[PDB]
Amino acid sequence: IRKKLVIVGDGACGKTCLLIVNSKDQFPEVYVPTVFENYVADIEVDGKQVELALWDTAGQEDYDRLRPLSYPDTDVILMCFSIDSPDSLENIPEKWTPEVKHFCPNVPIILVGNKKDLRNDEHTRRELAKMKQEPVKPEEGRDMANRIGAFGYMECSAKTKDGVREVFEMATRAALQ
Amino acid sequence: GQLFGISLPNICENDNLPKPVLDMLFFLNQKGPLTKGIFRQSANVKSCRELKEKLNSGVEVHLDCESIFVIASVLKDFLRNIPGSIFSSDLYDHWVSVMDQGNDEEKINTVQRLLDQLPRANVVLLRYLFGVLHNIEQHSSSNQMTAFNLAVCVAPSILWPPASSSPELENEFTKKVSLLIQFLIENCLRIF
Ligand SMILES: Nc1nc2c(ncn2[C@@H]2O[C@H](COP(=O)(O)OP(=O)(O)O)[C@@H](O)[C@H]2O)c(=O)[nH]1
Ligand SMILES: [Mg+2]
Repeated sequence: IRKKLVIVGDGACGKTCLLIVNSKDQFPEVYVPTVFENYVADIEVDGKQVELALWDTAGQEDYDRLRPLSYPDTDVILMCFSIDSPDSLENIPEKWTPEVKHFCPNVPIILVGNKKDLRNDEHTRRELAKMKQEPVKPEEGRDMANRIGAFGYMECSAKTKDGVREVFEMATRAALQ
Repeated sequence: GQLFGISLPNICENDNLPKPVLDMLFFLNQKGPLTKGIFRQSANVKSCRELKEKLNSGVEVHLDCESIFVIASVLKDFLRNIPGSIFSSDLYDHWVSVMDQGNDEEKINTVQRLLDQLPRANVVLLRYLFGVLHNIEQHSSSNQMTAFNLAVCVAPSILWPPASSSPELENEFTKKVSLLIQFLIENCLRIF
């Protein structure tokens, strides 16, 4: 059984790390932005062997002309933001949801809050407080998921591995529905 | 007084650049090299929209108080709205072939002859801009934005194929375009 997952969301919000930890089981140490790449994850869910194609994309607005090449025949969208970036959450309804709803009508969206480990990181909190902001709270992520009509909301950290397997299990269930 | 979406010669009296474009390049030269992930980390879209509206109105703007990521994004948006792109879509096939030329001097010579075919205003802006990116790349051990990283993050705002082409064509060469822009960032002092 073959299904296609596309991941989108702001530049540097943790998309590639999420995909790599899920598949290769190892956190990448390079700081390198993605243009496009494809991976495969074999996942068994509810007795079914799924070959899940993972399409990785660039979050930079510069790539807005190219990103739609990824969208055809998509079965599930992971729409990501970073917990350490309230701006990346605000960009969910302002930019990502309009694009995904346009090119992926009626495809289930999992809203994913990345870098959960930074929510209480002292450096992060002080950097955000300087700018009158704070890390995204769980209720805020959930509220946004409800607002955009997501299939679910999940938080994860690619760095600690927390929540990662659960993101892709949920995504696979959504893809099979 | 509209700023975006117009060729550079037509917004530049005697090829003098618009002040808000110069101001943006100045703050990015000043603050950019100290900012982790500059050009890569996405800015607040609503903030960008608001700044762009202000600039396109010719209304009064205090760029020292704007987020540096907002400045970076709005600059790239300005570039992305130059009809034909700042490198000229008409020259796209030549730009994508530059990195096939032999050694570094031959590459430089090919690029210089292509820059010669661009409007003067374009080249003045490109001088400013590749200088800023060179400065940023010089501090990559701090800010993580190597020449390659910067090239990936800015290339599609600098060059794209003629309007008649498919997005597949752009996708075919987008890696080559980033490798060209990486070369220009690294060598910009031998080039301009
Ligand atoms: N603390 C922390 N940092 C992360 C996490 N995931 C990614 N990062 C960092 O965020 C930056 C960008 O990640 P990347 O996956 O390449 O972002 P992308 O542009 O969305 O693909 C890198 O410096 C990663 O090390 C995480 O779960 N926790
Ligand atoms: Mg990536």
